[PDB]
Amino acid sequence: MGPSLDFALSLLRRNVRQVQTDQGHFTMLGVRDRLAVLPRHSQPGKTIWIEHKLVNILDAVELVDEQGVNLELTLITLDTNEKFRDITKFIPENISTASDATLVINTEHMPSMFVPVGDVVQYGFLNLSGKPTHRTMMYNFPTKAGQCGGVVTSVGKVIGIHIGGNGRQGFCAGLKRSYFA
Ligand SMILES: */C(=C/C(=O)OCC)[C@H](C[C@@H]1CCNC1=O)NC(=O)[C@@H](C)Cc1ccccc1
Repeated sequence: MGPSLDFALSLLRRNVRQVQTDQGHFTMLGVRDRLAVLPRHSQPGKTIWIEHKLVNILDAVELVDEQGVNLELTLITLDTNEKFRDITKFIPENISTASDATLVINTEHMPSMFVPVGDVVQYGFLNLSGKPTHRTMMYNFPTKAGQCGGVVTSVGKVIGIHIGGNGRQGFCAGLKRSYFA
């Protein structure tokens, strides 16, 4: 098995979890220690279902920029026995484009699902169901419902979290490493 497949599968085994909130099914990325990230619209409450069990949420932080604009990312600290494998080093320091990215989804309905979203470009502002959102990126791929929280990955880098699409294009919240400091 080659290195790209092996990386995406190992992300799936150790960091990308199938979860459920009252809003439905999502892919969650565990980043390090007990810190994970979800799309803001998943609205995690005081507990969240993670694969086979209900896990309490100790804290949730919705990220905004310096103008107070939504970034569509909620950081949660979980009451789990496990520390996540620390993947912060694979997250770039600044919001980075990529060529030939894969979107990795892991939901009860869409388990270990690989989507060839292609090139990922800077996009910036996005009006996401009435909600202004910054620091987004775009891929020319017709992503669909159920894929939010999916992890945008390319060559050992973890660059985005899927948040929406207009039927011909898909959009992610960009990741940067300082979010998980
Ligand atoms: C992912 C979330 C989802 O499916 O929730 C229930 C519908 C979707 C992904 C897009 C759907 C169509 N194509 C896509 O790739 N994202 C959303 O539905 C966004 C619009 C969720 C949302 C809702 C309210 C405020 C901000 C974002």
